[PDB]
Amino acid sequence: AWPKVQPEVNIGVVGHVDHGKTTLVQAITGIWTSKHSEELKRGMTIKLGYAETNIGVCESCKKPEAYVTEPSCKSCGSDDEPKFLRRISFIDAPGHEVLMATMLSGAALMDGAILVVAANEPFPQPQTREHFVALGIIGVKNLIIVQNKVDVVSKEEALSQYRQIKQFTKGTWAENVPIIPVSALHKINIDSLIEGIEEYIKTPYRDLSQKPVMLVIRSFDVNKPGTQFNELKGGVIGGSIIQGLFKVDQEIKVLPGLRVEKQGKVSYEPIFTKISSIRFGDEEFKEAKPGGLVAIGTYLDPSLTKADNLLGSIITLADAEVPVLWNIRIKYNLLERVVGAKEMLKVDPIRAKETLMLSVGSSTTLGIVTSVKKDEIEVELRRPVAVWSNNIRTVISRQIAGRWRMIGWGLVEI
Ligand SMILES: Nc1nc2c(ncn2[C@@H]2O[C@H](COP(=O)(O)OP(=O)(O)NP(=O)(O)O)[C@@H](O)[C@H]2O)c(=O)[nH]1
Ligand SMILES: Nc1nc2c(ncn2[C@@H]2O[C@H](COP(=O)(O)OP(=O)(O)NP(=O)(O)O)[C@@H](O)[C@H]2O)c(=O)[nH]1
Ligand SMILES: [Mg+2]
Repeated sequence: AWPKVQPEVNIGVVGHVDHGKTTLVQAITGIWTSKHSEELKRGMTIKLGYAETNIGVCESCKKPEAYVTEPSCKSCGSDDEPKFLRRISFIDAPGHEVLMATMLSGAALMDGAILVVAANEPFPQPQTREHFVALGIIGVKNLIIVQNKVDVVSKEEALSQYRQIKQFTKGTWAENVPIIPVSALHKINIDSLIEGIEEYIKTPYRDLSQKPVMLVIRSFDVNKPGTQFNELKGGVIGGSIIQGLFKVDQEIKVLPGLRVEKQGKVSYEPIFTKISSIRFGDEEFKEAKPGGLVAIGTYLDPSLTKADNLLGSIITLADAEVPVLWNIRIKYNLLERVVGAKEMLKVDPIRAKETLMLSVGSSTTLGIVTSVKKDEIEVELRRPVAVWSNNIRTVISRQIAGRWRMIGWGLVEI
């Protein structure tokens, strides 16, 4: 048997709209990540999707077919049990250009990524470029490029695109990144991809001793109709632990918290609660470490967690000292061009009074630029952000021709 453990690594799945990210996650894990009505009706990813799988290897078999996602080797001709390697998880991002901020939110949770490039579309499409640049900015450098949809192009065309992909990464941080051709739809060459994930997206070192911090990307009311009273539960908060660890019965707080009035002014009240349970996927645990998307059960009224109400928050231990800032100072750099537009325009300098979008951790917030200098801006936010360490990465977006466009990045200075 294989053990039941939490996932130990998060692999992002990024790329231009409809290039096959969600189908690829399904090919690997058997799970369709889209859970929302609107996603099903439109046939697109809107919210971050999530799926897990065990990975193992049949030691008697040849690679790549030796790599399996279930405890059997019968497919590669062996009656032996495969050796368990690890449990992995996927953060499935939307490709739509209007949803870049959601991709950025998910990128804060990634330990590595797969950039899916469709073989039957011109290269490089706008969000192929934009997601690639975002990975580079955020530092998600453990990348595999997957050439998807090879089932609907000639061998010659796939080879031509392969060479353009290699030329694209030439002279960049991604120069040595592998390209693995697959058909997500027909589940072709997925075993090579699993092998590639093992080789190129190793589980990173974790720091379990720093103060526990979880970035929140989901929150839920888990109470379903037809449930008996003693099975009702408090609100559940989902996210990824980026450092430290959490345990059942720990006193925690959600930051910034709830928007309230205090002394005639808007304020955020930290939400104090206790961990009632911990789950990854369909499995309960007594503690949670980095890796995977954890569901933290609390004693909160479910009306407070319902419908991703807490998306963008962080969770820490109750006694942790964490800056919650309405005004932030950013040491910034700008990209030279707007990479996500169909025509890559030059990026204009930041000016005072601009409204910018700031991605910090899993949060997305609009703010007004109150000061501009050569390398520093100050921004007054519409909602405060929890800043759990010095020099946290932020990504800066500007509204250009009706779309929010990534234009730069920086470090939040505290
Ligand atoms: N021929 C072919 N079609 C594929 C392949 N993979 C996905 N598709 C098709 O491409 C379409 C989009 O797939 P989907 O997985 O939803 O793409 P996505 O990149 O997740 N889209 P989004 O950016 O909105 O999340 C679907 O019709 C799907 O069946 C493939 O390998 N071959
Ligand atoms: N900590 C904790 N997490 C829970 C509990 N029940 C469900 N969850 C988690 O909360 C999230 C939402 O689960 P749920 O509302 O049941 O929806 P679902 O089962 O994922 N999908 P669907 O409702 O379509 O079947 C999941 O991550 C699930 O694992 C619980 O008692 N404790
Ligand atoms: Mg998708």
